[PDB]
Amino acid sequence: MRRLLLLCEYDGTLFAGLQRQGRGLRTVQGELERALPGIGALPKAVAAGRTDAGVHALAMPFHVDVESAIPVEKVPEALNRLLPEDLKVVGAREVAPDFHARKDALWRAYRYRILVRPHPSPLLRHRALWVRRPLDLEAMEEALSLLLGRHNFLGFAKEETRPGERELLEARLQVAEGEAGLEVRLYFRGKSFLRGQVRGMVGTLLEVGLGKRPPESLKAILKTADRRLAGPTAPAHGLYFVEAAYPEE
Amino acid sequence: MRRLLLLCEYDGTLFAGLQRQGRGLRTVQGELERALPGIGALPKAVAAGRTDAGVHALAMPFHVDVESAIPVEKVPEALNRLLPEDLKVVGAREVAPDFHARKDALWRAYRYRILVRPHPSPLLRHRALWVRRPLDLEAMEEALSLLLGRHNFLGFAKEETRPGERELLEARLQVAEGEAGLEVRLYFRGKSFLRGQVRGMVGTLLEVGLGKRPPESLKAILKTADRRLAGPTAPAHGLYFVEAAYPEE
Repeated sequence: MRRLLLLCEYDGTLFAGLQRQGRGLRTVQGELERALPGIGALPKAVAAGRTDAGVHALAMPFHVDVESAIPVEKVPEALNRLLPEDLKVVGAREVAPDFHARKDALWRAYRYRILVRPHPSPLLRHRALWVRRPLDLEAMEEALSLLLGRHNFLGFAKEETRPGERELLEARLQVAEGEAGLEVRLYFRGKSFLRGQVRGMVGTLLEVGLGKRPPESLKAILKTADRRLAGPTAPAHGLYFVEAAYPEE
Repeated sequence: MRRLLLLCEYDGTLFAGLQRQGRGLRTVQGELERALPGIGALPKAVAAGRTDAGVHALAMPFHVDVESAIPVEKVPEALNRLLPEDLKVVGAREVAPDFHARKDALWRAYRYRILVRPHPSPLLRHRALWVRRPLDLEAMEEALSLLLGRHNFLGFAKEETRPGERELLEARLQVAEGEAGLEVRLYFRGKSFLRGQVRGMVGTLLEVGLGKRPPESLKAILKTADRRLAGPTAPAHGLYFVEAAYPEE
């Protein structure tokens, strides 16, 4: 009837992930679908992607179909009265009846935040990875550059097996000296990502930043695509799905 | 026996306040004193100030007495293994056995965060005051200016019995366009503050920013020290105790 693109922000700490999983488990998709009826929409939400348990989102897109006559500009506010405090709709747009949040996406962007300081931070404990040791940003930037472009990224995926060639469009490191302390931010942009990939890339880069054979080691993992050569997956609370882009119309 | 000056950071949302309040409530003092014996210290902590339920601190000073031989360098880590996830020591320094965190403070600084944006922010729901309507930033600065200097701030106070005269050294607005929206930070620094004073000044300022008689109306509040004229107290989650300064002696 009317199909809308909903942008959602969520604190993923108290969710078992985005995808609805059954057996009572609390999920982002589950909670958005639980509230769609309240606005005259079918209880079905198709997401642009999938976030693991604990990972956050700034503007995760979902398309939904509303039977009702609610004006678009009224949808966020209305769904927000119904949604829990850790998941809110921060935008809505009328799209083509044809629109598909997952398939029509040009690209997806993620951001990982590391907070470098002598002591843990109660204020940012679920928002950034606390790292006590000094970090070698130069070694990290040289490894980051190895990841750019067309590669088989399976060496960084998780329970992933599937056709692994992806093309990383962007992989940059930013240091922003916040008050809660100094932060190192890793940004990644690509059409799509393997499941677990970003957290995978981040854990090995972190190893680079401390001590772990130089950026050089990342060429083997990209070449062979052998998971046992990467480092451990970075914790979920420092990861954020930033946004997805779609072609005009 | 040594007297140490501890600096603590805490997420105030799951605390009834800083000082003990009985009634079996969880407070910052309670939890710190709970941990202190694991370091061979007397289970007593005196803070530089007070924070209501929900308000935060980046560096709240506390003085404690340690009996053990523990090196100053090691107490933040030792206390942190024992403390809850929402409260940690981020600094420790030996001082005079005669040092008083509250009485010897030259000044205290506070910061309040307002985030102006169309929709709520689940990620910053316990860190900034969400405000939808734009803020007359001009009026707020005019009002802020009327607050600087020596006055009887009891009109901004709540349940205080001390002498109302204080000297507000700094009172400034800082706006930054940010990723989560427009960040409006209010900063205050004075020798000391009355109970509820900072939240009352912030609450009256929000009214100005939104539509409270002009900034002028704060004159009446300072002259008469009548709290009946002040605005509602500001929600706690946007307030942060930043730091305190002591004399080098």
